[PDB]
Amino acid sequence: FLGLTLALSKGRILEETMPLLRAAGVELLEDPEASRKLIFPTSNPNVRVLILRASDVPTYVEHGAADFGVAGKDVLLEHGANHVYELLDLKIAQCKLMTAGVKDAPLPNRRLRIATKYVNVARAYFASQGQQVDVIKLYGSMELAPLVGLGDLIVDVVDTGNTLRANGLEARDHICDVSSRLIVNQVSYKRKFALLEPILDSFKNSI
Amino acid sequence: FLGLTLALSKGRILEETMPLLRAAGVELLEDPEASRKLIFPTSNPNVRVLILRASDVPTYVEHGAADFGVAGKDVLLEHGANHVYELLDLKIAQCKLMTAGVKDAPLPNRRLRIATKYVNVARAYFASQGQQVDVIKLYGSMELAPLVGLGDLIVDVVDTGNTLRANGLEARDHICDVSSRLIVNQVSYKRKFALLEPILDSFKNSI
Amino acid sequence: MLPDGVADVLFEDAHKQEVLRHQLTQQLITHGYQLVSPPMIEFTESLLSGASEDLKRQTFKIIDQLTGRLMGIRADITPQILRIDAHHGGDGIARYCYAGDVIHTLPSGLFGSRTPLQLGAEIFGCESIAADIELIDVLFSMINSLDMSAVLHVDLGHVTIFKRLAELAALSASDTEQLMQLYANKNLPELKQVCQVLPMGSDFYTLARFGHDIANLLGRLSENAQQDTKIVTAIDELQRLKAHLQVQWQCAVSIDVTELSGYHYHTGIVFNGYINSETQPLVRGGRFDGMPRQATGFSMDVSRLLAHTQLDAPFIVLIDYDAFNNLDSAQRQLLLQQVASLRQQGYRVTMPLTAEDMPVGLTHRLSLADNQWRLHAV
Amino acid sequence: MLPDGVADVLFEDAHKQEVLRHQLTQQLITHGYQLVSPPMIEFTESLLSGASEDLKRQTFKIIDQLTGRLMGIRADITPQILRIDAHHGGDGIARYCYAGDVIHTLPSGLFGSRTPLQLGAEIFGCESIAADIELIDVLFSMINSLDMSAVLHVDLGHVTIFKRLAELAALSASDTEQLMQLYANKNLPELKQVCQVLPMGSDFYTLARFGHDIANLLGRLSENAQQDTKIVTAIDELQRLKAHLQVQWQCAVSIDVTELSGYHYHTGIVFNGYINSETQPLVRGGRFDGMPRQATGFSMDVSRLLAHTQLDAPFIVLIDYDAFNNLDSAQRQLLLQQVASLRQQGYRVTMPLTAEDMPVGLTHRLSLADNQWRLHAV
Amino acid sequence: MLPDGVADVLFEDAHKQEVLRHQLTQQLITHGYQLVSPPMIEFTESLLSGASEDLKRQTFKIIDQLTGRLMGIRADITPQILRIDAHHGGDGIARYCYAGDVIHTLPSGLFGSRTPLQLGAEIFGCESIAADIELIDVLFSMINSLDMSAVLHVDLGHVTIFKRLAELAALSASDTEQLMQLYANKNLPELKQVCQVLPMGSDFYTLARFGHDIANLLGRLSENAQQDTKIVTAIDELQRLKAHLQVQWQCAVSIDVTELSGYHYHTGIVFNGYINSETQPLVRGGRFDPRQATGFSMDVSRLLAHTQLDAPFIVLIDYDAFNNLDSAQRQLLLQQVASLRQQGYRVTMPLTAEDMPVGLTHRLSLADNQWRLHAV
Ligand SMILES: N=c1c2ncn([C@@H]3O[C@H](COP(=O)(O)OP(=O)(O)OP(=O)(O)O)[C@@H](O)[C@H]3O)c2ncn1[C@@H]1O[C@H](COP(=O)(O)O)[C@@H](O)[C@H]1O
Ligand SMILES: N=c1c2ncn([C@@H]3O[C@H](COP(=O)(O)OP(=O)(O)OP(=O)(O)O)[C@@H](O)[C@H]3O)c2ncn1[C@@H]1O[C@H](COP(=O)(O)O)[C@@H](O)[C@H]1O
Ligand SMILES: [Cl-]
Ligand SMILES: [Cl-]
Ligand SMILES: [Cl-]
Ligand SMILES: [Cl-]
Ligand SMILES: [Mg+2]
Ligand SMILES: [Mg+2]
Repeated sequence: FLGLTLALSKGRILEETMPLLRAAGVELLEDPEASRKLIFPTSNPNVRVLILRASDVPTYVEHGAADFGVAGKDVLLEHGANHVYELLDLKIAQCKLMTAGVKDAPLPNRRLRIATKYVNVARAYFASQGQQVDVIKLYGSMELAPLVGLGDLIVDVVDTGNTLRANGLEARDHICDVSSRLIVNQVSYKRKFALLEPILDSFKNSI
Repeated sequence: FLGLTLALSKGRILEETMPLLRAAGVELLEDPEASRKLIFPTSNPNVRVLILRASDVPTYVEHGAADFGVAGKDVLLEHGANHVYELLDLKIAQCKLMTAGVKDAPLPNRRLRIATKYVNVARAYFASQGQQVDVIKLYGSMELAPLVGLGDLIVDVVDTGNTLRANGLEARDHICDVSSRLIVNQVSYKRKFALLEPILDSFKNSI
Repeated sequence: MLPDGVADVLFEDAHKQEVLRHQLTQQLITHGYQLVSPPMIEFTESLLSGASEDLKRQTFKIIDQLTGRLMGIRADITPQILRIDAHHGGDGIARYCYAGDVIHTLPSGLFGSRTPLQLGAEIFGCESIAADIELIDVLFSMINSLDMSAVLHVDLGHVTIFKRLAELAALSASDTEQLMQLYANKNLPELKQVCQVLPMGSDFYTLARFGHDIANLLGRLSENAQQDTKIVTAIDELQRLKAHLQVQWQCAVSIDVTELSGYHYHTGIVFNGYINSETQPLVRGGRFDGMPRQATGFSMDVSRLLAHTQLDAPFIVLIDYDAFNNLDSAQRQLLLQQVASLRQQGYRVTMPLTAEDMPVGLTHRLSLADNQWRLHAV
Repeated sequence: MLPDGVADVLFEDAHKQEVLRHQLTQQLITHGYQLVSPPMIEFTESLLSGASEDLKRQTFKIIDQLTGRLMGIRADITPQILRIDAHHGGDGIARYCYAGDVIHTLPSGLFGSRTPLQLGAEIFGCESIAADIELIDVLFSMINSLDMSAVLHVDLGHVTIFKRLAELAALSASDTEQLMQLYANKNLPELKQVCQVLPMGSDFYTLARFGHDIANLLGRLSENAQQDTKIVTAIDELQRLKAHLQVQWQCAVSIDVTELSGYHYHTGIVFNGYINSETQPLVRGGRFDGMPRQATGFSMDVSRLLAHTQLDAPFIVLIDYDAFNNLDSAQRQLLLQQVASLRQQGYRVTMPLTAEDMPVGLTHRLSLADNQWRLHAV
Repeated sequence: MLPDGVADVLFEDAHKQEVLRHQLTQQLITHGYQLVSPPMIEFTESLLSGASEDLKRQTFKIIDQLTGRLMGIRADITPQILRIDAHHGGDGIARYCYAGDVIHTLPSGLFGSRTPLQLGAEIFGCESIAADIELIDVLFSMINSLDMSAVLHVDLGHVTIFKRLAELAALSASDTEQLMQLYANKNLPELKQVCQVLPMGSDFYTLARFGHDIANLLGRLSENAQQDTKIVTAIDELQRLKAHLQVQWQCAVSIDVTELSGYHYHTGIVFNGYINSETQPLVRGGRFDPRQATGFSMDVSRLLAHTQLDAPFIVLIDYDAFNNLDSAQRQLLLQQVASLRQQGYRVTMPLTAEDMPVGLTHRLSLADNQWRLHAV
């Protein structure tokens, strides 16, 4: 395959990306949920699409299995976007990374135990606040961890705050703002710029 | 060996070449006759010398076994100097290529039989005179051939004419003037010009 | 024993030659050149129309038993391209390519081939230096696709500079022929001598002495030569192609305006591409007469690329004779489906006739282990 | 199982590595560079004197049991060259080369090596662009001796242009750090936004947008920038090296004045040599502080050349065990004289201990046939 | 200031070191030894598998930040050769050589180096004395190629003699450790004392007192020791190698059967090559560890004081004359310079009129359109 391979994040991000694509040359022929297909052709014959876990997008781009991709800034910070170019802030799928604990519960007199998917971000954030933390790695349902004692605080993406409030939790500290970003493989940027520039300019025009 | 290899003709030519060399950087440490050595070092460490049959010099140069060489023009015309550069007329070892027959003997009423070392030159010369000839190849003692009937005429190098007159022969036609020439391998001329130019200029100055 | 300059091309070399012929031809087609495949034999009337004496001597003759007329085995495809362009090409721009065997009566270089596989490209109907520039881009795109470690050096010439000087100086034929011999042999001293008594002699000396420095060549020539429109343009074309080669293609370029091989047929710019330190050019090209119809083109012997190119090592597979014959019909059809897929990918798979049937250069066996056919290296 | 980024180099690759290390070192010596071979370990006081934070994190620490002081395993030889130059180099021009193992705590690139064989060259005491030009000539003489089909692409930068703009514009540290991030990520739109409110903002936009076109870069900058002596000279140095690389060495050159890796240690021109489409540079070089003492240099991982270079296939010879033991003493001495001569020529000859003793990769047997020892291919 | 036992190798010494490393390696390759180049670092699990306590203390430890596991900087390449032979070597005879830097935490002898350039050769899969004989012939062929005036003296030992006596006498570990200390120090009086109360004590005294006289050593031992097959063969191997060294190589040999350094890893014959009267062996070798192995190694850096290269040719091009040249003249000069460099001349293109290489022997100067070399 000589065209561009585009790595898209599966869930929340995919919904707000589709309008940006259609404004460019690109739109999917099938639908991701209905079809059990991994590689998707588009309206543009020079663009191919991969529908991936949000966590896997940076990996595919960095190793050049995809030429470019749309990925959450929370995922890029946690992954370490060392070997990719972060070309555009798409300003979609906006949210915040925050700390959250139980409502009105006091901080214990010890090293805080942090339950999170975002272990590098947690460690980094609490290091910047001069706090030493014991980090516990989890993959899903961060809300649960403080309720059964698994950690004192969590770190997770928060938009409205309803999931936290519905489980008796409150937000504590703002870590940073998050949005989906356009990432491009270092080598693809040099070798396939002719294919990329018109798509990059249409995404730029779409905001 | 990274320096230049110089192909010299063994006999009559070698005597008149030695002065041209000494004026350049080059002079032999031993002597060619006394030593049974094929490859001779010189005063210049970048120049090597090969003492060869006069007939073999163009072959060694053309195949690049020698970078350059001194060779008779009679040998070059007979050989066909197609793949070498004839850079300089050295004006040494001068003589003529001629036809010769028996003194006062009549030409027979038939295709002339020519006995010679110089078969291509003979054929070419007699072709330019619009004459058809039967050529007989010999390697030595051309003078003898007409005396025992082997051919009607010979073709050979003549200087004073004494060898012809001492065997009862006379010169008939002048074919061309001959002198030793400086020949250089096509590839050596490009790759080793830096080594060649000072030697070429000193030979040029020596006449 | 084959004749001198005639060799079999066998086995992996034959496969490599077939890959090169095919891939280079396809590249030429994608650059917009129309492939033509003229015959090996023609009447001499067409094959040697306007030929040089060298081309005539290089061409084997044979008699047509149907008409009693003379034919030749082609030594060069270019004159067949002219015939084709005259019938099919029209007045506008036409592009052609080709790859075919040609036969020569004598080799060109020491131990050279008499049966080259001649591949080439030609543009008719464009006077501009842009057509020569396009040919360079096609050539170098082809050379770079070969992934060679061998370095191509390009020597540029332009026969018009000398031809115009010879006109303006009003040289006789013997004077022209002497200078060409002296140029051919780089005899600078004797050239210096002859030029002191010839008209515009210092110009003919300047070509040989300073022609390599093309940026300054016009300013070293005499006022009559600098006022000649054809000399100024020829020098300009040399500078344009030199620059294009260095900048676009990272190519070492030398200039030699005393390069007058093919004085007969070249009408302008000439190109000689050398591989490492090999004496005979790998690529020969330049302007010629397409007839008033402009033509430019190059050709090369594909067989001379074989020593400088490499393919990936082949996968040579043998199916186990015994295991295959133990199979039921359904098992055999599954195995053959697998074999068809391997062959589609370029694996060379031998279905054995006997228990001893072994292909040359065996790398792998396709063997049955616990109801599974896998490839195992030998 | 070895640690990530740590691999054996075995057999023909080991021989190739040894040949490369030796031949490249010898070439450097013939260009007038003095070979130095500093130790793997030093006190951190010398090894990390003026080191960046990346170099400190890249350096393994160990304790000296004789003094209780901290040492490091070197991650970079260049600081050892500075130590050596300070003691031995004097005030004039000094040239050094080296080739030694270095250890890194983390790999640089994806699946990169943590144990490169670091080879390099450095010139101290010359401010002129001529010293950088000489380093390029040495590098390219070395690269061309390797006879690779792989193509080296060179990217030039110059950190002074950005550093001087940052001074003249009087940028804060956070503004400097933001532009460096935007440059690193080629975020042109957001760079355009930030530059509309910064002082001399259009200059910082111009570097990213038009810095590739180095011929015209000075004329796109603001009057304050065009009057700065250090910007004019830095741009001039870029044009000089670009030209030298294209013309002398047939090298494709790109320019990137926003290439600000090693902002800490580079003081001027920077050079990054890429091999085919591999992400991490094969060669890294440029101006640095030799201390006021000028320094310029490059280095590379010799082990990354192994995949792109080839040696001639080895001759691996076995003497026949039975035939050798049948010999009288005089016959054995003649055979051993013959074997010594073969080994002098680089043949790998095994004297067998037993009738089964067989070297890996056997190409030839040295066999007795009618009172004559000849080599026969297997 | 470098740490104790740590030195730069600079300039002509560095060039000499590189020439020695390369020429010795190439010689080994031509004798059929396969070059291997293992890494400086490994996990300790592989690097110190079955290591002695001395080797463990000699090995620097560092932590792998990708796994949290311990690594070591190698103090010895031989264990890496074993790892390699186990994966690639098969059951037959396999030959390996190597040359690489190793790091030691403490110097081995008084004023020793902590960063030797370790070069060596090893044969696996041959039980015969012929493999040891081959290694001796390779070593001495290498030593003789160096054209040293320094003489190598060889001390032979054999750890099996003491190990078999210790078995037959049924010695405890503390008794074994005491005798090894007394042997290490040749404390003959105190050895005499301790041996009066040990079982087969007079045999352990005889090793130290008379082990040098290997021709008569078997006849000085007790009847139980003389009936032991392994003692008789070990003594026989010593006599065979001694003779081979004297006759084939004109080599002075001493015998010491109480040489028990590396008691842990040596399984038989041991070889220590001394250079003039220097305390630490230049060459260490012997049998080691079911797969047979024998080998030697040396510190290439210790050869530097005992070897000489031909004086280098160091050339400077005239600055002024070079800058007077036109472009075509410069390209001809550079072609000439490339050819000189191909021949091993060290040619400096000057950057300035003051640019002078260290140890200048020649100038390349222009006289009448000719660049010639003149001695300074
Ligand atoms: N609100 C978001 C949200 N907003 C934006 N994004 C982006 O979407 C990416 C994750 O996409 P997914 O929807 O696939 O991930 P997920 O829903 O966390 O987990 P899955 O079960 O889908 O695997 C992140 O990397 C963000 O960049 C969000 N990802 C997850 N959420 C969650 O959605 C819920 C809504 O939160 P409130 O609005 O605060 O109640 C909470 O559970 C939030 O943690
Ligand atoms: N006179 C010459 C003569 N003059 C110049 N040369 C050159 O010397 C080259 C041959 O060199 P050699 O002396 O080795 O050859 P050779 O003497 O013919 O034969 P050899 O027995 O030496 O092999 C020729 O290629 C010429 O370029 C001559 N070569 C040969 N001769 C012979 O010398 C004799 C003297 O001739 P007169 O002076 O006319 O009597 C006659 O036999 C001539 O043929
Ligand atoms: Cl809240
Ligand atoms: Cl006469
Ligand atoms: Cl052809
Ligand atoms: Cl490196
Ligand atoms: Mg043609
Ligand atoms: Mg460095």
